[PDB]
Amino acid sequence: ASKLPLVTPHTQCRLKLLKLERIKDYLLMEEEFIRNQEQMKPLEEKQEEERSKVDDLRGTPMSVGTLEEIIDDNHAIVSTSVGSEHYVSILSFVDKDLLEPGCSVLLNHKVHAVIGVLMDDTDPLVTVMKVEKAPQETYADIGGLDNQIQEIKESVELPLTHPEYYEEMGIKPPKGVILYGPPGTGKTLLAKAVANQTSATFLRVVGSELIQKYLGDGPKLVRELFRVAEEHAPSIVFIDEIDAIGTKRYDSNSGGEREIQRTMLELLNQLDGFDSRGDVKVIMATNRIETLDPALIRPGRIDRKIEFPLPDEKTKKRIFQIHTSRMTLADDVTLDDLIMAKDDLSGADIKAICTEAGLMALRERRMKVTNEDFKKSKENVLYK
Amino acid sequence: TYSRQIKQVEDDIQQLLKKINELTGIKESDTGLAPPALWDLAADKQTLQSEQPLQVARCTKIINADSEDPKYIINVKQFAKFVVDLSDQVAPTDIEEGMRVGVDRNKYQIHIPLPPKIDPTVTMMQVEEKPDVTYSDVGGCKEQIEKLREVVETPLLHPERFVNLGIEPPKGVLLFGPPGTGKTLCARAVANRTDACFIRVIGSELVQKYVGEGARMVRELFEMARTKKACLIFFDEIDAIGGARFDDGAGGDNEVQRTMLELINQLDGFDPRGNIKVLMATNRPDTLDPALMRPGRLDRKIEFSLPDLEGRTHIFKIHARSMSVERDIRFELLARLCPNSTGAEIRSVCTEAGMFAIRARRKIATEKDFLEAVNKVIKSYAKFSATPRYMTYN
Amino acid sequence: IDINDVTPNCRVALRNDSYTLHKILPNKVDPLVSLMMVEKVPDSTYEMIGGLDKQIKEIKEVIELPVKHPELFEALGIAQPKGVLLYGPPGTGKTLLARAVAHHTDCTFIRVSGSELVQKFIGEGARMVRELFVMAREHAPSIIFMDEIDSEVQRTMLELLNQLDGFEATKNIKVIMATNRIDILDSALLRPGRIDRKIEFPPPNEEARLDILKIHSRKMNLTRGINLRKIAELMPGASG
Amino acid sequence: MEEGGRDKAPVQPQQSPAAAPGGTDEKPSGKERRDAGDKDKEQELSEEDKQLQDELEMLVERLGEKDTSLYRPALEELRRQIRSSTTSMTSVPKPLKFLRPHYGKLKEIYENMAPGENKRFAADIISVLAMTMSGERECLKYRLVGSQEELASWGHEYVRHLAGEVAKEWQELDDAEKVQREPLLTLVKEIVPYNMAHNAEHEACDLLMEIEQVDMLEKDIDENAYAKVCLYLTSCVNYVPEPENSALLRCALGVFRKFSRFPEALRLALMLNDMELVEDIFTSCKDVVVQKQMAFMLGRHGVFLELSEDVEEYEDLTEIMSNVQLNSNFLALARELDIMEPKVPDDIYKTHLENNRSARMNLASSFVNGFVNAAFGQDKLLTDDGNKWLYKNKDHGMLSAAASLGMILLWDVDGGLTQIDKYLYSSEDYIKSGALLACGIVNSGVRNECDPALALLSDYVLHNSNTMRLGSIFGLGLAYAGSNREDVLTLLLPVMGDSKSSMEVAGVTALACGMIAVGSCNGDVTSTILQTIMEKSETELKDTYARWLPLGLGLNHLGKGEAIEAILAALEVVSEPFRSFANTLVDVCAYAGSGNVLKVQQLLHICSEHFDSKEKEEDKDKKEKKDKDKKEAPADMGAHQGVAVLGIALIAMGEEIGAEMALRTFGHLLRYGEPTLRRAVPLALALISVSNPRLNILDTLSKFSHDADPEVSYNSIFAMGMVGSGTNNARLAAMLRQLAQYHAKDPNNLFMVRLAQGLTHLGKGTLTLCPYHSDRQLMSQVAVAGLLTVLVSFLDVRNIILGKSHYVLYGLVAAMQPRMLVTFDEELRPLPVSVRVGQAVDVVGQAGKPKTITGFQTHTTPVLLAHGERAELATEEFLP
Ligand SMILES: Nc1ncnc2c1ncn2[C@@H]1O[C@H](COP(=O)(O)OP(=O)(O)OP(=O)(O)O)[C@@H](O)[C@H]1O
Ligand SMILES: Nc1ncnc2c1ncn2[C@@H]1O[C@H](COP(=O)(O)OP(=O)(O)OP(=O)(O)O)[C@@H](O)[C@H]1O
Ligand SMILES: Nc1ncnc2c1ncn2[C@@H]1O[C@H](COP(=O)(O)OP(=O)(O)O)[C@@H](O)[C@H]1O
Ligand SMILES: [Mg+2]
Ligand SMILES: [Mg+2]
Repeated sequence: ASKLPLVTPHTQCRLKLLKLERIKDYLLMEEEFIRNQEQMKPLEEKQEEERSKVDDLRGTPMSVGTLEEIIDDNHAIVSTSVGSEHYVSILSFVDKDLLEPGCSVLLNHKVHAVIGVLMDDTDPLVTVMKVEKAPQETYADIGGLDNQIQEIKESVELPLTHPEYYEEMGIKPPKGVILYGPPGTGKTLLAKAVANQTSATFLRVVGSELIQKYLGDGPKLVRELFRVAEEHAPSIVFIDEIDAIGTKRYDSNSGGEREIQRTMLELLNQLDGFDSRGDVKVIMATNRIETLDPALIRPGRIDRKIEFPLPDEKTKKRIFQIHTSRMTLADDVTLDDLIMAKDDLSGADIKAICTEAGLMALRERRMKVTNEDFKKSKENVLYK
Repeated sequence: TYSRQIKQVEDDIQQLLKKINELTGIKESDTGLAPPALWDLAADKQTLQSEQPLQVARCTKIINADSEDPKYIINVKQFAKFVVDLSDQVAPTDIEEGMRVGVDRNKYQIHIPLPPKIDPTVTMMQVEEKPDVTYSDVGGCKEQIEKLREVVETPLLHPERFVNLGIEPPKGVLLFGPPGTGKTLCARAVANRTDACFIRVIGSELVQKYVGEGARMVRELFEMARTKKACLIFFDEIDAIGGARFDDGAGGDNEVQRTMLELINQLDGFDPRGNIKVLMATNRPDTLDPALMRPGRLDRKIEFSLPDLEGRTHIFKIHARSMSVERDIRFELLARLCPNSTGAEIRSVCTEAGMFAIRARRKIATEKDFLEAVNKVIKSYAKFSATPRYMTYN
Repeated sequence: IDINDVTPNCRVALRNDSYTLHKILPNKVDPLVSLMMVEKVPDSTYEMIGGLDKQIKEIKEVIELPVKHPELFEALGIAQPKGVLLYGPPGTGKTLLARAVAHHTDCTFIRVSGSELVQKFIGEGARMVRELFVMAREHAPSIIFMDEIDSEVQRTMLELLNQLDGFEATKNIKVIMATNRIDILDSALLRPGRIDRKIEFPPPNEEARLDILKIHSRKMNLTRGINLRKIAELMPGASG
Repeated sequence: MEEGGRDKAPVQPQQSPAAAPGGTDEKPSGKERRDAGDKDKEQELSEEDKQLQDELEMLVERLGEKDTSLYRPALEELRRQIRSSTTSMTSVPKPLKFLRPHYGKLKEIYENMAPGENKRFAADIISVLAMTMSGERECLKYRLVGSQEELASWGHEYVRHLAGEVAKEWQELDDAEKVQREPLLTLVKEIVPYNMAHNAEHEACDLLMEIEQVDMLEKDIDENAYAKVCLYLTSCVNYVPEPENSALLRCALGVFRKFSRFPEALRLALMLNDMELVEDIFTSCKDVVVQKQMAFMLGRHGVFLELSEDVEEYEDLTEIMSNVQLNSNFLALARELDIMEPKVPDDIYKTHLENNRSARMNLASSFVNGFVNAAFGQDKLLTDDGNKWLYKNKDHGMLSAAASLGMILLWDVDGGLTQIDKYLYSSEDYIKSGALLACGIVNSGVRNECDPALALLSDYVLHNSNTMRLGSIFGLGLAYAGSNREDVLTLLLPVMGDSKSSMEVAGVTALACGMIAVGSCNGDVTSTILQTIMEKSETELKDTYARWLPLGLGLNHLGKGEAIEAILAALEVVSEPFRSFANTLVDVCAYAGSGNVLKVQQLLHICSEHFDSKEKEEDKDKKEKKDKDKKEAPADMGAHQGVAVLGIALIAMGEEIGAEMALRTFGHLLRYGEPTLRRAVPLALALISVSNPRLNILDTLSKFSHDADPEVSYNSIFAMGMVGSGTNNARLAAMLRQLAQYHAKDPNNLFMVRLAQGLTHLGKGTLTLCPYHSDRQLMSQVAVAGLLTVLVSFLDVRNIILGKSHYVLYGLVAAMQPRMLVTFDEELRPLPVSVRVGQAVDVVGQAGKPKTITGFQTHTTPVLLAHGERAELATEEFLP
């Protein structure tokens, strides 16, 4: 169990052999001196006899209850299920370290003393948002960009893989990243890829369900989210479409527009408040950046802002090349027509066109797609 | 050469480690049990001296007493109310009315006093730990530091000068200025330096589900503070909890207003708190309520403004003194190149210059990095800046 | 007694003082039976359709095909579509058709309206929304259906369509709603990629009304000579 | 997986060897043509270390193994050319041709004769071709031939030259971390026969690289911290001439040869001192060397620089005698004092305020006066806590107060007697003895001519009553603690040799005499042994005689790994077990710092428990107390294992040792500060523990916070102050709890008392620190012996700072930058040091315990370049 982490020679050098002998001899003598006494002073089994006595102290029916207060001096105030609470003692074999106010306890049936602790198999909301499997394909599936990817890697991935450049430089890596631009140009896609390659736990939540239907709930949700985020490990949090809180109103919201302000103040404090942050990164994205509160974006809460422009003819060519890989297509088609199909077609129109034309050819149980198929497919998807 | 020999030695010693680990006895993953060597004392004797001698002793709350002959009223949680007396081993003086007591289960007679409840959340709101920031990380604002330390800390460590001469020091202080200026950091500095307790509270923690909850929280907050000798309360982001009273039509913010009133009342009228100092902060203080800003509650109104010129060069000195950079660059020019900017921008400039050096291949940064960083974080991002809309204070 | 026979959520007798086990009891309780019995969805099939040929063609090729023939989409390789929207005047026959396909492809057709009776079955409080996924995966081949009469449903579907676009591992889950007035739905839902298909249901005309009369008059004792074509003609296209 | 077509290399070099036995005879031309083509092809195709799975290396042994077996040894007509193509090439696959048990078989291919200069075609390869073969041969063949029969055939004549040339080739390709592989051919080869290998490596490396010295130095010393006796002696003695012959470092020798002072030879250390006196280029090197040679890491040596030129050249040592101590007093007055100048008030101790909501405590208050008054803490009228108690009761209390007056003015020579004589006129058996001990303490370490036989001898000459006679031989020895003059030894010998009824005086005489001499004069140990032989015959009492007598002998023969002195001393005291109570004292006392785990295992093999029937209680106690040794500087591996052992065995399943004295082991372990201490000790200490002799718990409490370096954990002890009110009454712990609370911040600085300076060196401070741990046995000494020892037990604190100027005019104050402790082992590129660059300070106050500081502005610091805590900071600016 990590006896001696000084294994840094990691080679055929004499240091490793000598340290291994020293550990071996220490453990030899320790084994003899903690074994021979038990050979010569058993006095009882100590393997079942002591366990026999313990099983005797805790009577055969024993109840569950809730702890509510503790006085350190081995006896505390515990509640029963009915509602009336007591002032019982604490036995000594109960591991008086993992007792935290609220954990279930097992109480003796006669004198109600503290006997045992039940593991609290609850894990209620952790599993709802914590992504547990790789999203999809890495940076090889996205065509264009390159300038952006450099930055995302610098602010998210690179610190974890190579924590040697920065500390040598004396710089802490920049904190936050926001990605903004017109709709449907791959913000979420880059997020998925980053989740793919990375090693840290990835937590995702959409901004819209930050709002609720009762008072004093939004702040509770945000406190809980960041608590569970820092509970695990170096982790990455993704907050998506923030602008939704600041543009739409829903009747179920019992409060008015002031509770939204309260929620925003809570989130705004979570990033840089009175207490040490720990090791958590933040990534957020939106397509209306001119509506949210400029107090939220000041450096120290978010440093890199990356903008996503529309595709260009070279990138459009690359995109048509990517999205028709495993397509069994006839050489009759000419992509140059579709490149000039629209004045400013966006990236998602590409995948829309491809999938729709595939569907409409498969209508007739066929494998090859002709040109007139696209001629009707682009018209179907672009005009309505 | 002999990798196999040394590796097999390592394997044998690891196996022997786990072997003797089983041999002594810690195995069989527990459902709440301690290793046998620890409870050896409480296997034969502690059971026999902690099962027959000690009783259950239910816990109850006392209602009142009555005269000339002690007779007491006991209220338990789900049973009846009783009329009881005391036991011989406990003195009759220390059973002051209205506190938890422990009574036996047969004759129902008082045995021992107990400490009262205090809610579970308000207990965790204490600090119990102190951050790492010190007083040397606030370059540029010596005035404010002197002024605040003279109200929040000086009387505690020299409580004779004021008593000798005959003054009572103030009790409050407010900190305000545009975002990014650096008030929360001053609060951290104060927390690091002090010795008495220090309870931190954030305004959004004082909005609750049901009606009349926030007021209760404020009451027991100040009560728990009173229990101790004397210490600090830091409030953050006030403007979420009380601005002004503007009721019209249907009720709006009424509950939050009641919370604000209770907070106000706790500091004034009928035998005030005494040995407690508060400390607040905000971003847009124009919305604070007049009755809250009246002196007697907020004696000093410390103000944090945008750094001038010694502030900028000095912030550069502080945030760049841990850099591997060129030995012959001047930061005064850098101070001149950014007219109105906050400490945050200087921190980000240092970071981005380091990143430009690490970008290509270099090991130590030079002047061109700084000039490019200033050209990008100041002039290129300036369409997402708060300060043109937080100097009119809204 | 053996431990293995001691299943979770089982009724057992129990002696008085020692509280020791003694026997076993058959009855058990489940949530889904209670939620589905609250809902009362009407199972049906293709038999009752009148005048809905093309609509059933495309709804089947978008829904019924990519469960029984995933490899047929592997061959062409275009991804499997997941979002279908049905729109038209009220009372024209949306819900029955969605249930019809759900029955013909054997998927657990569940609908959600964000009410509170069934909320407790889903969870204790339901602070967030997607907890139904944690209940849907135990019965994976499922269809989510919603309806709008006269904006909460739109944000819910947006959260869902965002969810299962790369982050959800399980396959075989589709979502669909039906609502009128396309011109009023949100802008973010009109982007070419989010939704996959849109299908119009127009109010039935003469031939459709005649067929509907014939379908619904199969449980009634007619009379010799009705000329119900005249009856169909008298109705000036009300609805179905 | 297609085969054929491309089968050219895997066929032709497989078919030529198959017919090679038939080509051996009746075909002289073809055999040699094909042999040369195979040799050249295997040499060329195996030149680079990138194709480890060569198309010829792993494909010749499939069927050609029998051909190689029947062809090379079974030729019987070896020529002058076929052998060139056979031995040079067939031996290359012989490392991997056969199965794993091959190391004892290399003789049948290569050992006939090493082929020419095989490095000619094996110099461009890194870790594949032939150097691995050489390592394999040296692994078993050379070791088995030369174990006790080194003088033999070719297994040693050309093997040394081949090994030397391969080692030179190690620092020939890249000279990177593969140079650290040189020991794998030099240190690994002929371990116990390392003298000639090291001399060969030195003569090869003298002209190879001067800058490639420090790396090999540190590499060798990393294995030289612990080794066998012969290994340590040989390796250190061979490494000593390295920084002088090849490179000209010549500066760390004075500081790093303290490990080479005792373990190898003190005469060799004297030779190093002589050669250092020879090399006196300027003043930086000599001054930096002698800065730590009487105040840090030796003493009793100021007799070497008294030649005919003692003006400024040989007079420099004089400035270290008393001038450096005066500068120390001045810097305590200026640096630390200006920042903080307490009046010994103990206001911090008076922390009852903020929290809030007998004459025994006078001892604690007097200790509060003594502790905080360090670094020029003279008290004028502030000594009321001792002045009022000095003439009311508690003779031992007055004695302790007078003694603590000495520590109030610590390491002073200007006015210690001036302060002492103002109160010496007391006519008390206790005030006068404490006053003389205070006088000796004040000038202790100064090694000046304050009172060789003037102050304390005036008390000694009236030895007709205890205390007035006992406390008069220890204090003078403390004054001359750093000097080994035998004049004071003979003067104090009659104190012990008198065999007088003053048992306490004779014991403290043993302590006093042991704490001065550690080398020669076995006659003092002889006199002590004769005293114990003539004294302990008719007695079986407590350790009052035994807690003082054997300790002086043990210290006087402490830290010597020859063990011959230990064997003789143990054999000379053969007697009954009560008389032989000191048999195991000198046995372990000579084992301060070394790697001898065999001694550790035989320590507890003889006597583990024996059921502990009160028959060897003190014996097992002192056995466990001496088990604490070898862990103060265990190269970071012994400490963890030791603390785990003590936790597992004694306190968990034992008889009495664990629950009575297992807490001292942490005190002897370290005081750097680890959370497992402050979590494990209070685990057994928070509980009242009325079952066991709870006075042991009292000791544990009074010995818990012994960790120095003031920190923010004091709140724990204040919680104990809340738990110390009801239980743990004042009658035996009033001063002890407060002493625990003060132990961490005894002074506001001056806390280096951990007996580990430079890298891991002891600094000969065991003789002064140990007496506290020896006297703190557990019982019946906290009121008569504790107050007389616990006050002035430790006086070897290594100043308070590690960065300083000591320039010619003291112009510079401080210009440096600190980082964490060194944590680097191997790196094939630029080597590291520490990566905590965040701190950038220029103060001479706190320097940091486990920290390493570097400089800036590219000064190159050519004075010391390694370590010493008193860098000269020589100025060099040859780099615009
Ligand atoms: N440069 C591109 N390379 C490849 N695919 C692209 C590119 N730009 C857009 N796409 C396609 O467009 C689709 C829409 O992108 P995405 O879903 O990430 O939208 P978004 O930028 O987050 O915007 P919105 O907020 O409107 O959803 C992607 O799934 C991808 O298939
Ligand atoms: N005088 C200063 N010295 C050093 N750093 C400063 C100074 N003023 C500001 N900074 C830096 O700028 C940032 C200030 O943000 P901080 O978290 O303190 O919030 P604030 O300005 O108090 O208020 P808000 O939370 O409303 O933005 C910190 O990162 C700090 O490093
Ligand atoms: N074309 C039709 N054929 C048969 N029944 C129909 C038709 N149109 C409507 N109905 C009847 O009208 C009811 C409502 O169906 P539907 O239109 O799917 O729901 P909604 O009216 O909410 O869209 C169904 O119960 C069905 O019996
Ligand atoms: Mg998106
Ligand atoms: Mg703030």
